[PDB]
Amino acid sequence: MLATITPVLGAAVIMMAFDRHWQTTFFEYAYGGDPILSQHLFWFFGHPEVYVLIIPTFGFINMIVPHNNTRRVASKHHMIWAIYVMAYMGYLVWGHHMYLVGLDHRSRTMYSTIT
Amino acid sequence: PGEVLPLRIIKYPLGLETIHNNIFENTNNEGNVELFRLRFNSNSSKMQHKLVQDTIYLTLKQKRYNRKKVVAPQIKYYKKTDLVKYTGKPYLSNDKLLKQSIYDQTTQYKLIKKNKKRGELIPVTLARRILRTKKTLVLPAHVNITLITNSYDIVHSWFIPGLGIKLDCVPGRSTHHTFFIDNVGFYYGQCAEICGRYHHHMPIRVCALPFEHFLLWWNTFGLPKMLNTVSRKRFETHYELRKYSW
Amino acid sequence: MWGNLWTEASYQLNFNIGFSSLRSDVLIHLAQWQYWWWFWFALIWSFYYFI
Amino acid sequence: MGSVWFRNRYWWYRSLYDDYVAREAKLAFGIAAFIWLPHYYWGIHLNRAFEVNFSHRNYAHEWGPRRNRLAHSLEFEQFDMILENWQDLEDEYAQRGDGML
Amino acid sequence: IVLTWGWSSFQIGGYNYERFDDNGERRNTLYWKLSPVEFPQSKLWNRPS
Amino acid sequence: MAQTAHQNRYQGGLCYAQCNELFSFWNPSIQQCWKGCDFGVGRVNDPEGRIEAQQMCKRWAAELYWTYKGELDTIKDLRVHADMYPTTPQNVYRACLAGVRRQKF
Amino acid sequence: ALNKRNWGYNAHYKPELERSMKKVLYADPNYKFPIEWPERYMAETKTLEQVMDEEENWEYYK
Amino acid sequence: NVEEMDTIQKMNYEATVNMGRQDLITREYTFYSDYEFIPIQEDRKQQMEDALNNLHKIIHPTVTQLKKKANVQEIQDRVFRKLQGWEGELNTCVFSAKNVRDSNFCADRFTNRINTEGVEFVKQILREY
Amino acid sequence: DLPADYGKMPAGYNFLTRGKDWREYDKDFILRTDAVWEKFQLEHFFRNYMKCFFFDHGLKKYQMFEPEDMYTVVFEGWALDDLITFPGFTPTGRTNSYQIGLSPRQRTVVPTQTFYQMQDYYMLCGLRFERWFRCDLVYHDQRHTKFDQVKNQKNYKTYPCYREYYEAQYACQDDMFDFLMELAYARRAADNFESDFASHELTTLPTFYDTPKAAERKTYTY
Amino acid sequence: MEVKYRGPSDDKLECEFLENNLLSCLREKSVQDNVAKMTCRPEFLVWFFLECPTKAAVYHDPKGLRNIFIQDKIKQK
Amino acid sequence: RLIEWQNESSLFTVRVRARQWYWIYKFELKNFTDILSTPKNIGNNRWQIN
Amino acid sequence: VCGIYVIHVIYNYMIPYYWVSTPLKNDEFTRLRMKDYIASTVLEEVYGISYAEWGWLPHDFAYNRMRGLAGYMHPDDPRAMCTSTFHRKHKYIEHEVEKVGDYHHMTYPK
Amino acid sequence: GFETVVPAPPTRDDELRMIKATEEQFLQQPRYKLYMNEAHRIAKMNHGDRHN
Amino acid sequence: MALFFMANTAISVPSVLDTSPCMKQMLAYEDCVLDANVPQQEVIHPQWPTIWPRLLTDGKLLEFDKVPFHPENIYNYTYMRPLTKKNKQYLYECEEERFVFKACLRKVISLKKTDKHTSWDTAEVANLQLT
Ligand SMILES: [Cu+2]
Ligand SMILES: [Cu+2]
Ligand SMILES: [Cu+2]
Ligand SMILES: [Mg+2]
Repeated sequence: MLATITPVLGAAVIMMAFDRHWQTTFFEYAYGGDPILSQHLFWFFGHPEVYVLIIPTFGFINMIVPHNNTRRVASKHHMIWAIYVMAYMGYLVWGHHMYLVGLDHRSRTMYSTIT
Repeated sequence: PGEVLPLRIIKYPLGLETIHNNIFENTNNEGNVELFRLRFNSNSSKMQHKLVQDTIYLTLKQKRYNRKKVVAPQIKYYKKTDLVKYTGKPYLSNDKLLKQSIYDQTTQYKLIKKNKKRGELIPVTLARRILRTKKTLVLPAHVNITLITNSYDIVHSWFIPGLGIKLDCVPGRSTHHTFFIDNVGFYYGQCAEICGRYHHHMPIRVCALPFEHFLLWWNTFGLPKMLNTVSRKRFETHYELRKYSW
Repeated sequence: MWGNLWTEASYQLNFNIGFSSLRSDVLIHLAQWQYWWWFWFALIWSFYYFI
Repeated sequence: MGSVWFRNRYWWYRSLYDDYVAREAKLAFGIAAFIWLPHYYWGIHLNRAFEVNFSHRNYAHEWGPRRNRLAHSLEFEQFDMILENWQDLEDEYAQRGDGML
Repeated sequence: IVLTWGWSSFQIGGYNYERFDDNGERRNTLYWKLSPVEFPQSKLWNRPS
Repeated sequence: MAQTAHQNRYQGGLCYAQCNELFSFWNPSIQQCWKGCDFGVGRVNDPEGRIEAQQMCKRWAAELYWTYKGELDTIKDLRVHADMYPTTPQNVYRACLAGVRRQKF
Repeated sequence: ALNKRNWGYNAHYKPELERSMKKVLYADPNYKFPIEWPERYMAETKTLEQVMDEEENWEYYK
Repeated sequence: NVEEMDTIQKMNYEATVNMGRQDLITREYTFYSDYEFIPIQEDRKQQMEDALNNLHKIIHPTVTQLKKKANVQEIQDRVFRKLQGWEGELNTCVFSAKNVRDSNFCADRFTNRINTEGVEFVKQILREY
Repeated sequence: DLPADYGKMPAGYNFLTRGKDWREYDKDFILRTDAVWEKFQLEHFFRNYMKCFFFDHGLKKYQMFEPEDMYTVVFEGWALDDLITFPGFTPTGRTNSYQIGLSPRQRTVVPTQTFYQMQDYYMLCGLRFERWFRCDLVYHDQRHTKFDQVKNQKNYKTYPCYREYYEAQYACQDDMFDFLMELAYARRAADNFESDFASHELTTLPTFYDTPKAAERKTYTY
Repeated sequence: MEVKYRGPSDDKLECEFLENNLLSCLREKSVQDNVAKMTCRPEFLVWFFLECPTKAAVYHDPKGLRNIFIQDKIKQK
Repeated sequence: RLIEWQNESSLFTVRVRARQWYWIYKFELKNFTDILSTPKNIGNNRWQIN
Repeated sequence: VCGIYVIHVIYNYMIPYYWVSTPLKNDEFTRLRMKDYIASTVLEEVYGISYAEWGWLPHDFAYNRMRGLAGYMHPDDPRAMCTSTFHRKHKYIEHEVEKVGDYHHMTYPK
Repeated sequence: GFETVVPAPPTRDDELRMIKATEEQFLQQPRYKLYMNEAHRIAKMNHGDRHN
Repeated sequence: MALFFMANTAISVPSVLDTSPCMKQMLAYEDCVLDANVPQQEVIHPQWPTIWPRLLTDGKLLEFDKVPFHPENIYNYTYMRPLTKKNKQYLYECEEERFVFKACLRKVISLKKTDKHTSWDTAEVANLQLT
């Protein structure tokens, strides 16, 4: 997941630096830019970052609980596929952080229903 | 750039006006409908006048409450004839009467500022510190207001917790929102998008009133402005109060 | 205050738990939905009692 | 309700998780009934309160201005009665130029 | 701790608040048929959210 | 269908179908024609009822848009086409009249 | 006939009062209203002078 | 007059006068680098306006009897293509005009084109409709 | 109903009710048992609800101020500012208490449904301002001689671009309207009509609406 | 909706103001408004019946109203 | 369904422009006329425009 | 499910957006209306009204009935053509409206 | 691009005749011909027949 | 929400019944006036012939000595407009409703709060408020 989102985050921050120090106006609406693009880029990186943070703790509990209970875990295959589909959905729910910024209702409904 | 050419032939748009099912806006003195127009350029080097700003807005600048050094009395002048026609220091009583003050209003203000009694469960109505503004946005209740939200510089958030709404004022985006308040209510608010130095102290006050009281406010504080007449009440305020009636 | 018409809507005290004001349609609907949402867990909760 | 509908119950448990919590589930059935009771009753009370509030909102929206108009008409009718009496007095004054004074 | 309190404490508190405090009404209101209703407690303080 | 009498177009019946056949799929004049169908229920088969339904269309168009007095009486053509949109009270009135015309029973 | 509704048209005053005159007037088929029901919600095109002249040069239907 | 109007009426009258007096102010600000041309004289302007009025008089019965804005716009588009070709010719010939005699020659040629070829073209078009 | 002129107003009818017996109408209305209590409640509600003005003793007259939060009324009643004189709800002293609704909509020249999917009306603002600027370029210099800016306001005629102007104002914001006004000033000074440069119709896919016989394309029906 | 309660003020200065307005209205409307200058404020009339009920009683008593009428005529004279 | 998709059906319009650390509420001139044209529910649910 | 939803978004939100990119001489308003209709009239944003008793109480339903009739009053609104009717009585109980067609105003439910 | 004579608004009999014609044309449509009720439905069906 | 998510619907609660004294008479009179279609809004009060008698003479309800009188539309200074004959005719047909309204108002005014109103405190229950 980090392999997928790191280029997007890097592009976003590089564009921010260029806008700050070169006046490239990537996010100035007066002549073409839009801050909503910056929000989209960051949150495209954003939510997958939090899903990167949270998932390994599932591994920690799924290791500790069977060890002390000296029994097999409930469904390791299903848990793996659940975390993988969560990773899949992490790339289509980045807009639930941008409900109010004025996104089109089509995109907003897509984000809400996938979230 | 280039020139305003000597002659230009311009087509009159058709069907722009459907007020009485007539598609010909223009009609010359002879009584014939005009489809074309000739525009002539007389002075080649003459500049073209800037488009005249036809937009008039009643502007209410809502800013944070400002501390008063001294409580000035109510002073009214004759007939600008700096002779004091009337001077007084009113105070609103408990029974809703603007009585004449027997105290020192500056002393009362300073005492309330320095040391006021508070409690562990004091209502927000009686304890406001980052929620006071100079002006209030008065809107009618049980009716539809379009709110075109926008920002001068950076992204802010018009956040009303009481109504449970929040509009992200984004630069460039002239974002239209529906606004319906089903109750007579005074709602406080704050900026809910990080904007910098005074992000915390960026308060909002919105008063939804029944259309009679909103109309009274409109005719006493909103319609007086946005008229572009002399500041005399006989020529402006009463003017609209007798010319535009609901 | 607008005369004796108390237009204040929040009335929230310190140590408040619920919404700031239940005077609006959106917040009334949200409060009712949250209460009845918490209503629909009994069986599940009972299950997690016996485990 | 549950595994009774299935004719290979073992498969059922297997095909769900291969884990067995049926007894806890049934104890949960009973206790859940007897614990949902009071939350539901208080929710009935809250629903009635919300309905009362909505009815009050409808009445205030529709009949508040009507009641204000009725009060305005009442005050104007009191003034009308006073004006009729005052006009009777004025007619008497016209009949008697300064006898009343 | 798990079942009995978490499913009755809020209801008992709301019932006593209505019974002993009138749901915290500001009683100086003129007409009931035109007044906003002071609701009973509807936000469970014993729940995480 | 917010201003219409039926929860869905299918409950509206044949008249509603004809309305959907009258205009293109992106036309709110379909909704105006549905309102016309509503006005024509139990009135079309009677001449006085039909005149009353046409007057109902007049009133509906006058309420929806700011209309001038007599303007709806000076419409050159009362026919409708697929790309006629309810942007004017005349268009609303024409769509409503078409809906009344397409009303059976 | 079951689904026939007025839908808010000709929603003029219906006299419930027995002594009301309009009731009897509304029973007369020749009664003419001041203005047609669809025309009540339409903006007036005539000027003030024309409207006042027409209303002064007006005769009751009876 | 001004003395017979109240304060608001005086404000409105001054507003109308000032809005009418835009061009006057712009007469003071002229650009050096612009390409000057001899403008069409007032008599030629009036003659061209009269030719346009004649065309409108010819057009009026047909378009007023037409109930389709599409047809009226089609007539307008065809006549405008013709008149725009003639207008381009006139502007080209006037911008390069060295004096008022040349400007008058160009304006008279344009007016004759309207009065001779324009009326015939418009009549044929209207006979089509 | 017995007279043939029933309902006809008698000549010289002054509508006055002086010396009229009101006992005739005793059976024409019904009053509840709590009518006195309801009357007092009505008076109290009207007094405490409508009276948003306070009688200043120094001026011996009514005054009012803009709506304020309870705190400012309570703990700063001695620091009230911007007090004005109460003029009245209506000029003639009638009632102003009416339930309101939605007024009939305005005619639309440029529909909102062109870009109704977007909550941000930037494309709609651009389109509406484009249409208005076309209209203005047609009619801008005739405004003070043939339209609303004439000196003889008795001959006032509405400027033909009023509706498109107000639609553009509604669609756009203040800053966007000012940007588009700067663009409009540049294009009006240059006298640049869009048709003077437009050549994108050649590189556009053909459509059923692009048929040469546009007028015959529409199928009108009753 | 949330309307507080406050009984009729009966403030002496406010009641004098409303009394002056009521007397002006009575004088002007008794002659069908055939006056050179109309100073009546009918809106304020309603407040006289909400803020000064005691005075209202004086105006609903025939003897009190007659005395007020005589005093006002003397003042005008 | 009650707080969205109703921009074109509104009594009137207000511009909320946020400048750094304060708000600006702009009322367009047309709103004035709209406030003059608000219908009144007079009588038994009958609507009139003056 | 996500992909079918994503395909549905791509079908009516991206490709239609790429259709019209220049001002159009002929029926520009109609073409833009089609483009916006296929995207703004999605049932997900209009279907709720058909089942409103689930969330609107009999008095709240009565109040929101006039709020919806005055909210979708504009005739020029294709999604209002897809929105379910507001001229229906509340299923459980209706207090204000007796007949759904006996009004005193065409655009008001009372 | 001349115009034609616009006929008077149809009477109830003409409305009933056109309603019957629309009913018959609707009934003629097969179940496997999936064309929604639209103004362009007949044109699209003819286009589909030619394409087939 | 869902099919049965609130688990209860308070159908027992009725619409707030109006107990105003002369509300029905006021509504009938206002309906009659709207039928009359009088541009003067002051006719909504049954006491208008005594409150604004100028409507029957010349319509001059206010003094414009200092405030300018600048009519622009027909919908301007409607109160400054005398009742035209036609209007008067359609205001004559409402005289019965107006008289009933005024009689109801007079009877309500004549009511007094005596000391025999023992249930004055507990009148909210009487005025159908305990829903
Ligand atoms: Cu996220
Ligand atoms: Cu900020
Ligand atoms: Cu901020
Ligand atoms: Mg934010």
